[PDB]
Amino acid sequence: DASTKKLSECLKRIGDELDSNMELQRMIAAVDTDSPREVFFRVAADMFSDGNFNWGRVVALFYFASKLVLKALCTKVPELIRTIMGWTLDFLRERLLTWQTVTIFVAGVLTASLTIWKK
Amino acid sequence: ASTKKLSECLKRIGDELDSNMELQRMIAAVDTDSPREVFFRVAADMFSDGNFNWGRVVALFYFASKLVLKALCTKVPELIRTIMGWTLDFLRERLLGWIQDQGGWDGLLSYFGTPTWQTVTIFVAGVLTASLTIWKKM
Amino acid sequence: TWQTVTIFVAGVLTASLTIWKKMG
Amino acid sequence: ASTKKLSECLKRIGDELDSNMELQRMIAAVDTDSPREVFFRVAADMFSDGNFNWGRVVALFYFASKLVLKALCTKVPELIRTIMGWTLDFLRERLLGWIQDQGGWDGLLSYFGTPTWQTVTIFVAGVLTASLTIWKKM
Amino acid sequence: DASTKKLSECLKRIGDELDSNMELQRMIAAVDTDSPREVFFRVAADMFSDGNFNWGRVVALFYFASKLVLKALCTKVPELIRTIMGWTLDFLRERLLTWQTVTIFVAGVLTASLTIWKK
Amino acid sequence: TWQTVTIFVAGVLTASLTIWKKM
Amino acid sequence: TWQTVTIFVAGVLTASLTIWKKM
Amino acid sequence: TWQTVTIFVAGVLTASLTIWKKMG
Repeated sequence: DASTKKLSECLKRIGDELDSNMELQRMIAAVDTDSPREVFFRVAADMFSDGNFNWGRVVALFYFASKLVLKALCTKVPELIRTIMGWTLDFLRERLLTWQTVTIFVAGVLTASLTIWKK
Repeated sequence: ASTKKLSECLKRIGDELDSNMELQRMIAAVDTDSPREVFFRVAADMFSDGNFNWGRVVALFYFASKLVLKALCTKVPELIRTIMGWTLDFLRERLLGWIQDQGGWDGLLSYFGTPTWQTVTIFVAGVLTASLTIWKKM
Repeated sequence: TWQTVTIFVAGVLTASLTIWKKMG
Repeated sequence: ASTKKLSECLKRIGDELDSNMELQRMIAAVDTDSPREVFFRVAADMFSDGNFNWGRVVALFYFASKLVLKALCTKVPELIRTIMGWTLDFLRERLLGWIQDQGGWDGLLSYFGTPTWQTVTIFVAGVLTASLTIWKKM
Repeated sequence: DASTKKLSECLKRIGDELDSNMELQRMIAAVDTDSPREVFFRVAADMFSDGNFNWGRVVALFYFASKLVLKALCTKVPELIRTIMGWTLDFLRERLLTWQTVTIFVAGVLTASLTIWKK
Repeated sequence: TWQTVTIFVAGVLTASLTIWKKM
Repeated sequence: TWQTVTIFVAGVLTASLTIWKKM
Repeated sequence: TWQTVTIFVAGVLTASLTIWKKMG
């Protein structure tokens, strides 16, 4: 209980402190112009050059990568959606290859709809 | 140099985290029998104000990781052991299969002409065995 | 094939009437 | 009959949920400006005892769904609108593309011999237009 | 605040009540002998035969399906793992087709390891 | 099962229209 | 970048052994 | 190709020494 609360506070301090580090933020803002993957690996190599593996070091890398993926996704929603849809559709085509009667019924339904819409 | 700067910043941030020994005394004081409960209660208090900083999420990830390792250390759970055993055995089956179909270690690197080669692979192996099989024991 | 035409016309009827209800 | 039994049970369970009007007055009283804050605070209280029943998770799913619909109803957010618009436009592009490559509605169902055909597709369309274009207006 | 708490309690009542419904539980236990997908769709058709769509009805179906997937996964971990691994590997093979030097180094490393292990 | 199919398709259609109008 | 590669492979190897021994 | 043999031997050395440290 009390210990739980204490831990809660300590961890909150840490998170709030990483996300409100102003200068790291300026760095992160221009972390890389249109080439994030390479920058991430460069930073990774830089930090683990000492040879001292640490879970703490892993967490920071995780944080940086999340930010990168976030900004990229927000800016590439068209691309993302398009590509996902394409994958799904291609699979369906090849793989999808009483059934017949249901197909006929659905066809009729769709036909009527488009006609009414054009009208 | 900008990459250098960022890297130093990040490493300072992480190492402060792993050297915070108060935090380690608090991760190592939790009951072993009920870790999932404690994890879920901590997350609840952490997101009470509703604020959802991603830095907060990473702290929870750190807590969860440490808890898992402590528990897995005393006892690899039975199904974990099984799943792990099976995955290791599946890897032995596919990998050894091809590695045993392309030829073997020596047959593998023959793609690039000139060493690496069998003569070398066999010499190195012999040396290792010669040194490991007898010298170490005696 | 009267059966199949019937099924298709049923689909058309279905659609038309559904749309009618929704618009009304 | 066992399937029948199960189905009745499930439907009673769900309809009691949608007819619980106290619950609906409480989902419709939340501030529209801060939905995620209230959602995250409710989940926190719900999982305070640590108990993680899957029935509890489904209730949260119900709460989240209702909240989303209320908000989306007043205003389809701009990026939602864009994403939706784009997905609709992508579907128009691929679907119309093939549906316009295999031939069209009539060309589509020709896979199965005997009606459905084109003469029928054109007669039905004409009837629809004839009835919709003029009769409805006048 | 208070309203939040009230909602919390109401929703808890519901969940605890669905999961502790003893007879539904017996039903769910033998819901189906080795053929869950078909039973799920049968139940779906049964419930939505009235024509009254309701989000509440959807939630119950979701609950049933979760239980089904749960029991199946627990009982088919070997199969699951194997198939996932297979997919991943097949993709890697075809797709994976200085690089060379790193490959040589890793090869050397692996060779030594197996030898030491056999020893 | 014809009752089932009809019901399902009609539902999809109604859902489509509602969302479209909301947009 | 040779320092990088060596470090990385060695790490993987050490991790493997630790888990194996724990098992 | 002496270079490549050298790289391979370096890998072998690496592995051997790593395992040695871990066992010791």
